[PDB]
Amino acid sequence: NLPPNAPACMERQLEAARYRSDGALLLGASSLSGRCWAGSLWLFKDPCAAPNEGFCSAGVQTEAGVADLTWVGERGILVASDSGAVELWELDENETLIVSKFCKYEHDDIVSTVSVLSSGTQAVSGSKDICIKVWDLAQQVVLSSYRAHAAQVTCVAASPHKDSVFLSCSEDNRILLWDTRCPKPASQIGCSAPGYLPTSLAWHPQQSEVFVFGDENGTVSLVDTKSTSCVLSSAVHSQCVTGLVFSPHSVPFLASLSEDCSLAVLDSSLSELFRSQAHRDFVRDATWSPLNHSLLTTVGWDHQVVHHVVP
Amino acid sequence: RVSSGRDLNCVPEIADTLGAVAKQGFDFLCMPVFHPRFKREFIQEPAKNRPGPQTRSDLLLSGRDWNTLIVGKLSPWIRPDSKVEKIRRNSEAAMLQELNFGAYLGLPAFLLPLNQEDNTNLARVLTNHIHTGHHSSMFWMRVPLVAPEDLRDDIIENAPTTHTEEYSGEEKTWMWWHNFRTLCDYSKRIAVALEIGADLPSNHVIDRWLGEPIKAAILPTSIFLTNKKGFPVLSKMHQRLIFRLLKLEVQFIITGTNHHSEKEFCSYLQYLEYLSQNRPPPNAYELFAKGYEDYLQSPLQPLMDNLESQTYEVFEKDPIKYSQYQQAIYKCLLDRVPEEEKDTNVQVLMVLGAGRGPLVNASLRAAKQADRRIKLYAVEKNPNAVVTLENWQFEEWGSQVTVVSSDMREWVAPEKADIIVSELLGSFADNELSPECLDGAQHFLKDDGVSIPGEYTSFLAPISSSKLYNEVRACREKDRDPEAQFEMPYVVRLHNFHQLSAPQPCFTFSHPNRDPMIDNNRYCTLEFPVEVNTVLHGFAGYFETVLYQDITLSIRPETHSPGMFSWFPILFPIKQPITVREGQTICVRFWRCSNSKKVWYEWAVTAPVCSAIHNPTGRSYTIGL
Ligand SMILES: Nc1nc2cc(C[C@@H]3CC[C@@]4(O)[C@@H]3C[C@@H](n3cc(F)c5c(N)ncnc53)[C@@H]4O)cc(F)c2cc1F
Repeated sequence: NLPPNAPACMERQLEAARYRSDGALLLGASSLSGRCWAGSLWLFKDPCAAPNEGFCSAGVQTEAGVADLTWVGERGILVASDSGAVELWELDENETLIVSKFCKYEHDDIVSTVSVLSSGTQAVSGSKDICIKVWDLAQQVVLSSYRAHAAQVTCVAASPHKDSVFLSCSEDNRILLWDTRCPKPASQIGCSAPGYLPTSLAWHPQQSEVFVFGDENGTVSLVDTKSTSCVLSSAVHSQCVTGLVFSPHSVPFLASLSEDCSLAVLDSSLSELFRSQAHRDFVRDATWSPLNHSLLTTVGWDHQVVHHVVP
Repeated sequence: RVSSGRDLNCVPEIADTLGAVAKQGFDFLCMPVFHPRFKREFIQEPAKNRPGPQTRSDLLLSGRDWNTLIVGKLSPWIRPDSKVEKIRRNSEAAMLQELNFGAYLGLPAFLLPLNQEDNTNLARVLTNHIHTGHHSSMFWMRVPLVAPEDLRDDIIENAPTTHTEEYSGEEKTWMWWHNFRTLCDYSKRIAVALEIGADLPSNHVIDRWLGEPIKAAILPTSIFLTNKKGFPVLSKMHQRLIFRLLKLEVQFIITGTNHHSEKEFCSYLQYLEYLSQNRPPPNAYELFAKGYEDYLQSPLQPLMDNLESQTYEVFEKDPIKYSQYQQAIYKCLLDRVPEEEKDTNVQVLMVLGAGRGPLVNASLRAAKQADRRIKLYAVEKNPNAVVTLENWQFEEWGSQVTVVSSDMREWVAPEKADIIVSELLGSFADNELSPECLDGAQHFLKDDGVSIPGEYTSFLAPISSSKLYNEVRACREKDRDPEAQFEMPYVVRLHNFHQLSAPQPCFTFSHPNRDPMIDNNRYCTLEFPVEVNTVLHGFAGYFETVLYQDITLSIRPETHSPGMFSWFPILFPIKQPITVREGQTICVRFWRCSNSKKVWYEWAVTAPVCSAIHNPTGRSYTIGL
């Protein structure tokens, strides 16, 4: 038996997978092919039940496809839609239904990336319209609209504990370090050589000045904001690095997602420890379990929810 | 009315989205044929063997809906000029797959972006797609007036925006288009989809797109301002570009989400329809020129060929032309015979090339206005035109007009003429052989005799038109030289073009020719200063003529006769386009050559670079004697 309001069929192409502090798994699916080209939001209190529709906790269908997803506290869900709107969907008191809070069409093109800031009251969004908007989740409006890049914004990542600091990368070969406290917030950083276009961004959960980025060639690089010159880099994948996620350990492990249908686990020196080719399609999002820190759940366009045992 | 389209990068239900945009008033819809995020793999496994379908079915819309309402869109992830070999190879196969699917649906247009300098491999894949099967499908190249790198917010601390003036750097997007269309060998299937930014560039950057094949104008919702009532409007400078684009008859495309939440999506289109209705109405010339805009016509040869009845009817429906001819004879009669000789002296008028009798009737009205005695001689070589003159002579004119069915160069007049009237002029004045005809006719004109017209000068101006160059390039005919089309002039209402320099006088002729050794052969060197970066495609020809004293007729844009529409400008093209920089001078050499049987034009460019001598010995073009 499936919960009320939830659809009978889940969309084939899985884009997002995010674990909530209690252990509940949040899923973001999109219909990229076929007659209908919309998206859907799903919640699983039992992570092993996914991707089965009739074994979920809450379900709803959005008007357009889901490009990116992020947890807003414990009930709010921020959606990066193709319609050009940044949506917010709040979970009800019984946690059985997913109701819409706001749907504001501010971006002129597909919103490809979203990241909630340290406080949880503000959030940042990157779209194909080259713009980066700072949102106010309580007032449901845009505080600041920025056009610093020259091409489509690929990834936006809010710093772990700073409300003013956030990273942004685009197809214009620019990695910008932001600080809303500055008159000119953006700042161009990276390696000595321009190299290949940046695709993914990940802040270190312990070091507030260190971060990692993946390029379109499959290379993952360790960057320090102070040195502004790349110290360590390794060719992890054969194709574009989709995303990078850190484990909740005191000494964090780095999970690398790519279009080459493989997932890799790296240490502090970016050395390969674990590799899985279980996915038949593009690995889109990875999430570490808050209960079992050695467990990592990944989703792909092949409608698969694979739970990995990281040694 | 404005032919409009809606640009959307998100279509959940094709039947519901098309029905919604049609309700708003959009004539067409710019939408993706494949999902913009659905990245496809063609080489590496297991991503290569992805289960289908790859996109939505063609059965969702009728054949008519795909052929007229849907405009295709290339996926943003397709980058054929990427530095990564894997992305470069995958984008080539994805570009072919998307273009072939657009040809399968039979779409009237397909959008492809020009967002960077290097688009060589993108040009290679598109040119290969055009040469794979014969199709009429269009390809709109999405290129902005200002590059996104040149309009970005100055918010990067270590990388600030260039505040210094860069004349050539500001016109970088035109070079992206120019390089792309040159690589694609000027394909008529490739057009410009010009995107207009929030802040307009300098007037010279907007002037780079003059003479370019613009079929679409993209207007984002962000560029629209908001008035006191809440309706979306545009700035006075933005409106100027809309009126300029409306003249070229482009299709306006609206992109981006609605920022005016209080109003509907139709409010943006309502303002475009308002500007189309509040624009200056087409004048007597602008209404007549409709349909003939950039339409190439062969220059008339009335001496060699006998013209049709409908060709004379078009010549006759010009009131301004014959009103000036009437005033020219009216002024000449009073200057030749005074008030004391208004009944004892009769002036011998000779209409050389009478046609159907418009100058013959104008000579009769001029005599009634000046109150003077006249004796008309209506000379015409065309026997078909003589049938109309002889029927006019018997029914109305009477014994006053003497119809002569002979050539003016071979006719033996019984008496000498006081005034000789003619309309032998063409678009380039002497191109229809007016000097040669009057030189062999001035023997039967009295020693103090007057000629109407008595003087005429041709004018040349360098022009830039990639549209007209491609129109001449398509005029290739079998059983003749494959480059003969470039070595001949064309009478054309020049519309989508750019005048690079002010028209300068070329060849001048005066009648009667008092010279002891009359030579109609000419050689002229013209130096045109160019203050813009451009590409020379040809030379526009105009003419000025002095009928009598202050009474004149002109097709020169600076001194054009108001209401007159008999002659459209002439066009002398060049085999190869010449790149001209700012401050450079265009030097053209024009020759008027002739023998006993034919007269022709020869032309060559000598600066900034040298061109081949066009039409040597009259191999491609000749005006028979
Ligand atoms: N481009 C344009 N050209 C125009 C030309 C004309 C002159 C017409 C053309 C037909 C015609 O009857 C007449 C002139 C005649 N004609 C031509 C000769 F060389 C000739 C000659 N040698 N003897 C006797 N008559 C002759 C010729 O047969 C009339 C216009 F209204 C024109 C308007 C235009 F826009």
